[PDB]
Amino acid sequence: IHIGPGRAFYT
Amino acid sequence: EVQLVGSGGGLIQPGGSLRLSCAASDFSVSEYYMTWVRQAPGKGLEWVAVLYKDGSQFYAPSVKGRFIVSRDNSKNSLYLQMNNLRGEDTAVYFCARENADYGSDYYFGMDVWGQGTAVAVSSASTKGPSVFPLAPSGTAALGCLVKDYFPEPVTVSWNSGALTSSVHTFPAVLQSSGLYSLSSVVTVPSSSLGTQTYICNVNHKPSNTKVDKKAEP
Amino acid sequence: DIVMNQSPPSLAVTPGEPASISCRASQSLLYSDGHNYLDWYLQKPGQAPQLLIYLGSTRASGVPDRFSGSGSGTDFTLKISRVEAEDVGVYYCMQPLQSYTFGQGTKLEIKRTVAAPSVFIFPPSDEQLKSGTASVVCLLNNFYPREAKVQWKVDNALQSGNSQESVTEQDSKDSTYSLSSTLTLSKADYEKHKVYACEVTHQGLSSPVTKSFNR
Repeated sequence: IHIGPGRAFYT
Repeated sequence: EVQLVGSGGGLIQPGGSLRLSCAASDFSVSEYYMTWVRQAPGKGLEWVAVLYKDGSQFYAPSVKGRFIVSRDNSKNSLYLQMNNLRGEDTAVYFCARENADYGSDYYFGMDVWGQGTAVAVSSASTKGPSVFPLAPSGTAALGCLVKDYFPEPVTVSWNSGALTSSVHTFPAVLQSSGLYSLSSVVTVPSSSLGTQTYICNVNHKPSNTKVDKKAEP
Repeated sequence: DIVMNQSPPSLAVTPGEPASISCRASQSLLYSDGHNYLDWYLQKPGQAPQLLIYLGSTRASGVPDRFSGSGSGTDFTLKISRVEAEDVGVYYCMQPLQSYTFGQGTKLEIKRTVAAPSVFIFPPSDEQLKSGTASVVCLLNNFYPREAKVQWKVDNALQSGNSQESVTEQDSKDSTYSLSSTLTLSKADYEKHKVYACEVTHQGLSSPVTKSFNR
């Protein structure tokens, strides 16, 4: 669900 | 009290590796997103690494594949394994608790930060400081001279933290010798001169030196 | 690759006056969740950053009323309604949306009346002379503004490239500065003379000031 660092990369 | 206290760090030769520690209080490091933010000398704030409760890890491009964020559920600690260190890495490292779970909607900023531990990448060996007294004679001033050390930082206090107000510890100055040097001063009443013990406690972490000097008239 | 641009780098404010720092993002820190993801942090000199405002506009637990964050989309503004002497430090803005990036920072300075330095001069310690070096140290304590001339004169004859200074950060109680200048000599040269003097010019002094001693 965490594709990267930051809020913008949460599915 | 809720806090982060970090440790480790110090002087470390280029290429070498080094582990920064950081331990929580009154909350679980396994139950929050955690971040490592550094700050190069004089320069500003740079994010370095994040470890999500939701298992995962991601790194700033500048370091990725050299640093590692681990936690320890039993030791309640956050760790930053730093491998193959370039001079570009020497800075002050802050671990911080990002009080947020993107799972739910909520977010509450970098809630808690650590005091910040210093890392110095360098070829050169350590050197601990000479401490010398700055001696006085309404009100008067006395102090300590902390000469010829490396690397920064060095921590100065008076009467083991007791004496704070009227105290001024100056920024270190770079000497022609490659070695840092600073002075720390206090202004006190000329009357308590003849009757009050003024000792300054100099502590230079990476050289394992630790000095308490009695400044007197 | 979100980039933040802070304005201005520095600004001086009198306590009571309002201040206002600006942050400008490369993209919109507005997320589809109906929120603005931008923070404001204070880094008081030699401390860890402390949170002021999260979610663009929400002040954290403990932060004083006087701090308020506004803005939306890509333009943002931290505002202190009434500055205090202790609001001095560096203010950074951070976005936690695409990676984690910070503004260049903004140095807030306090304005206050002229304050003249009280001056102290320190002859080298016997302890240090027994090591072949001699440091003559000069203190300028609690003055404003920050600029000050410190001129060393040995046997009334001034030096050059011989001393070096260091200045404290602005104090958070009385918004003052303090200053250390250090005349470094060989033990050799130090014995060759008898009167050492420290001559400071500063805005709060009508005429210059000297403190000196004898071997």
